[PDB]
Amino acid sequence: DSVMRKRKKKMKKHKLRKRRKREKAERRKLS
Amino acid sequence: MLYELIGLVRITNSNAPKLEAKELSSTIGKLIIQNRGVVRDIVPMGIRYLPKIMKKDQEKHFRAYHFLMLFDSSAAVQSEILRTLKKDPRVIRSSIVKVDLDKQLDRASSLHRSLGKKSILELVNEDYQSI
Amino acid sequence: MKIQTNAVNVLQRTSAYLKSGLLKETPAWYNVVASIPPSTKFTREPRFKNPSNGHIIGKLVDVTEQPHANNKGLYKTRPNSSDKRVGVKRLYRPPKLTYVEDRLRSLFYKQHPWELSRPKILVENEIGDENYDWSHMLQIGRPLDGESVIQRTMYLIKTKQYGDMVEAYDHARYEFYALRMQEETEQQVALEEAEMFGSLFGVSAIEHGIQKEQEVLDVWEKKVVEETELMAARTSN
Amino acid sequence: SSEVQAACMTVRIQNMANHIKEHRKDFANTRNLRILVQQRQAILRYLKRDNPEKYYWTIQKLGLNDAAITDEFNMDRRYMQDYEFFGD
Amino acid sequence: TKKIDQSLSKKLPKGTIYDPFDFSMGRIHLDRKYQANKNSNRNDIMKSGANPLEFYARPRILSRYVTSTGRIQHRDITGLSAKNQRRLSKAIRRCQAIGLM
Amino acid sequence: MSQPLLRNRSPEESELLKLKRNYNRSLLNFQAHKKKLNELLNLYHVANEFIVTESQLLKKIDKVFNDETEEFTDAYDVTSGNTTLQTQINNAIMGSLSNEKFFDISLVDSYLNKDLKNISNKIDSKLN
Amino acid sequence: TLAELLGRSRIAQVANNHKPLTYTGKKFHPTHQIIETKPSTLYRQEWGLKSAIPSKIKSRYLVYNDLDTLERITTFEPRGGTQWNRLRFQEMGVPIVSNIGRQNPFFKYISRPEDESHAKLSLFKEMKGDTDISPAAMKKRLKKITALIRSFQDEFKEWLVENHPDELKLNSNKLEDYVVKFLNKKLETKTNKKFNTEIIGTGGLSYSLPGKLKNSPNGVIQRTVVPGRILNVVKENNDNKWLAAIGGFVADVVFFQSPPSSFNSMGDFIRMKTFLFEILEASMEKNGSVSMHARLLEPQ
RNA sequence: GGAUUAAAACUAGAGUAGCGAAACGGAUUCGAUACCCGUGUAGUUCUAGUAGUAAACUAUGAAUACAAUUAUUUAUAUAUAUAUAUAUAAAUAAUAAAUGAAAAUGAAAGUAUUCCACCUGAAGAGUACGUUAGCAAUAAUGAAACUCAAAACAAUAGACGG
Ligand SMILES: [K+]
Ligand SMILES: [K+]
Ligand SMILES: [Mg+2]
Ligand SMILES: [Mg+2]
Ligand SMILES: [Mg+2]
Ligand SMILES: [Mg+2]
Ligand SMILES: [Mg+2]
Ligand SMILES: [Mg+2]
Ligand SMILES: [Mg+2]
Ligand SMILES: [Mg+2]
Ligand SMILES: [Mg+2]
Ligand SMILES: [Mg+2]
Ligand SMILES: [Mg+2]
Ligand SMILES: [Mg+2]
Ligand SMILES: [Mg+2]
Ligand SMILES: [Mg+2]
Repeated sequence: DSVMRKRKKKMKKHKLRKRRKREKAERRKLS
Repeated sequence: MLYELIGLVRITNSNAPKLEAKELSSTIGKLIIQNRGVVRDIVPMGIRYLPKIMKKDQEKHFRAYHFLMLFDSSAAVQSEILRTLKKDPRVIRSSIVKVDLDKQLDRASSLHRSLGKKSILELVNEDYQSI
Repeated sequence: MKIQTNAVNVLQRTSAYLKSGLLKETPAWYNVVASIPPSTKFTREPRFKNPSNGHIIGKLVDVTEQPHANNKGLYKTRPNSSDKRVGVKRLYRPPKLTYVEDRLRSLFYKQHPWELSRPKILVENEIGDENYDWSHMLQIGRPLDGESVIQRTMYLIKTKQYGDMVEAYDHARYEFYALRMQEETEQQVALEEAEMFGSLFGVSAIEHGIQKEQEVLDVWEKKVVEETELMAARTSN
Repeated sequence: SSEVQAACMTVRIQNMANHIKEHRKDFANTRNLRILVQQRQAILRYLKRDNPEKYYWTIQKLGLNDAAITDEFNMDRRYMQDYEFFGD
Repeated sequence: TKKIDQSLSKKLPKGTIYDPFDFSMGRIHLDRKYQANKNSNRNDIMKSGANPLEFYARPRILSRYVTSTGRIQHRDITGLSAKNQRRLSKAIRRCQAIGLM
Repeated sequence: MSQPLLRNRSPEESELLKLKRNYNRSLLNFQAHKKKLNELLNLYHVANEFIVTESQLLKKIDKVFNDETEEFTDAYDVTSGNTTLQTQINNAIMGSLSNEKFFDISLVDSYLNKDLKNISNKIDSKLN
Repeated sequence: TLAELLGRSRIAQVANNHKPLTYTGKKFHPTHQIIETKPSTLYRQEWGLKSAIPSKIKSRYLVYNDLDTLERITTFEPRGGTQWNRLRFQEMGVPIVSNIGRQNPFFKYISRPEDESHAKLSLFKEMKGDTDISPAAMKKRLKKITALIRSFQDEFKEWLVENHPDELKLNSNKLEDYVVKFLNKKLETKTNKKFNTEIIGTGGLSYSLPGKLKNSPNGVIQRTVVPGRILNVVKENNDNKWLAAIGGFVADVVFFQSPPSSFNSMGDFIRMKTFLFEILEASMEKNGSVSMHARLLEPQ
């Protein structure tokens, strides 16, 4: 796939990583 | 295995330039012959100026007596000789390179092989048949 | 490039035009081409002999044909790797033509470098007219040169007068020296005899060279002076 | 002959195994050892099919058993721990 | 001036044959263009058949293939075969480590 | 088409084939064995220069590190093969009857084969 | 057949040559065969080669290496100037003489073994004449020969004990002599370098026999006078003789006593003037060069 | 199934010059959580482990048989009038044929054969859930619903380019 199409997967991976960092943080405070 | 040692001995006394080299060759030669080894040749190379000022055991040097020693010994003995040379304050630099004997049993020193004399027999036969 | 089909089938494509009626009149070439068909196979052809030396191409020597030991002292009992590789390519590769005379020709001009300085004409007259009897070196129609020696050497080895090629070659070389010496004298004497009867010549070969060298040495003088003055200015910087 | 090949491989396997025991991080030569051991298995498996009597004689003399030859072997980490290849 | 730079005059050797063109400037330029160190082979030990690795204890010979600072010359300059260049470079590196070069 | 595709070797052909193949293997083993002995002979000729005792070591050190002795200083391309090539040529032609100090295995072979002795007597008998 | 005809064709007659057409080293003799075309053929660019020579070429003489190449051109140089050097030598009428007084190579003389007393000098020249031989092909002259010579051991182990047994029991000083002769005697039948590529005599520069006098209307010519040019204004360094350019050859000029004053005056342009020279002798060296000695005849 | 597996990361014990996430400062800027500069913690290093992921790419699985040329190296062998010449392989470059959507591939991306892996519109999604493994970060396995008539590749002519 071209760079243009790769960029869509890049955004999805970024948002998943951002959400998992956010979830981690919560667990630390709630723990 | 056949090994070729090249040692740069220190010239402390300008009056006796070839004194530590003789004492060192005897020490190394005795180790070889006392551990089932054979000393094939000892080619002195003379006093030469070092490419730079070198240091050893908190001392500096600008010249050294170069000498070559072709000897046959086991790998364990060869490492023992190298360990003693790396510790002796007299020795400034020492290298031991293996000389392959796979194809022929009698190989001359690299210095001689560089001059076309591949075996010690060629060197000896040029000192008897023509000298 | 692909093997073309339309150049050799003009007769068949034309015949379809005439049969249908698209072309009313038969072309003038039509009958001529029909009676003389073009060759249309365009195939690669194997070859089983070198025409120059008669060496056979495509023959494998079997182990049964090598019963005796080799130069190493070993017998051959099984085919080697080379014998087991297909050699079809050798059948199709144009054979390298070789000649024994080529070896002698190189030798002659290595021994006599100045024979190269004698101009040779490569333009042929008529190869089919050459009626030469190589019992003697001189021949009417061709110059005396290195080729005269080589052909004489071959005739000697062909007639079996000499066995070794070297001996035949040496014999021919001396015949060549004798003919070369008689010609060097005929030219020297002819010049001497003419001058003694009042012949005059404008420019000799030595004079021709001096004049040509002067023309070159004059241009060289100008440039040297010019370039020995630009240097002086450029170096002054 | 398969018996000779297996014996010649055995000598090299023994030497190579000794090397690995002193060079446990030399993975390049561990891979070579694995392949060589598997090659010996293949040659002996053919021998069992070709000449069963010689096969059993050969493996007995080499110190192996039928299981060592027939069973799939990968010389993996579990093998190095179950037979204490490196010792301790 | 009765003097010419050597670069502007050709000295014909003794025993050689010459043509009128040999006195021209074209000959001077042609000799410069086609001036290559082809006589090195006969004076180049490493292009004779010796193994360059046998000279690791002879810095004088090895110093002929390094620049003024000791940088090994590229094969494009030495003109050696791939094997001899490979062996020569090893010899020089070994010589440097021994303390001779 | 009627010709058989393969003709099996006759028992006699297989016998001659085995003779040649056994000979080939035996000749190579013999030639390698003789080459090794010839190298052992050329090593014996030079073993007088090798040191295995302290007495030899002291003599070698003195003879090499002496002011008279010359040392390989590698400062100039010294000037001067044939010598060693002449010993080879003579040992190839003469063989057992050679005058070279460094001889080949021919001499040792003639000794153990009763040739250097059966020729010495032959020459002496001729002189008689 | 076509193959037979091709071998005898005029193109086949020219020996293969790949020597550089542009050579800047020392030239002692011709290296390429001069090709000549007639004026009629030149008008049609026909030279008897594979392809037409470009019309720009106006000379009728050329030298070539390859009939055709991957660049779709002929490799040739439009020059034929070594022929004029040979003809100018002929005009100087100086026969080439041997400075060593050797037999004339162009005569079939009955020679004897006077020089064959150096059998060990030249029998070993085959293996010792290897100045420019490969390091391993020259080494193949050691095992290949050793086996050949070692195959004559039985023959020499019987001949020597049957013709010179005393030497075998007394000294090898004479045995070595019998060995050198044996191999040569068993090698003359063989063919080792049976063809010798060395230049034979003059190499074809001159086929003139010494002895003849040049008759002229003004009497017999006793001294040959030839115009020439002085190249250097200072004698060859380390040599007591200057250099002259006479008839396409560089000679060594010896002056009577003093050097004419035009030398200092002209300086580095001395080559711009023509002097008269006398050709004393002409010799031939083994490299194939001609050693021409001259004398600067000065108006007196 | 097994083994090995860049960088980052992690668990212990050392090391820590230089570099350098982060952090704290200096600038730039309309603003500058950046680009540039400073101080510089983890890390980068070694020893013993965990983990098995990369545009881990030639974006091209492995094996076998076969097909037209040239050039250039390399290797082996052969010959000699001793340094070339002649052979047979390998590699690389440019190609014929063939193939292909074409770009191109070129001894395969050709002509065939054998075996394995994998794919079936886009997005949702390599996500959710479950399970397995790991100290952990995570890795592997891996959907469906809803929505849409899209989505993608090569090439062509333009327009534009700090
Ligand atoms: K650090
Ligand atoms: K696969
Ligand atoms: Mg894809
Ligand atoms: Mg297998
Ligand atoms: Mg890396
Ligand atoms: Mg840590
Ligand atoms: Mg900040
Ligand atoms: Mg700010
Ligand atoms: Mg920073
Ligand atoms: Mg692991
Ligand atoms: Mg991941
Ligand atoms: Mg992946
Ligand atoms: Mg990579
Ligand atoms: Mg495989
Ligand atoms: Mg996952
Ligand atoms: Mg596109």
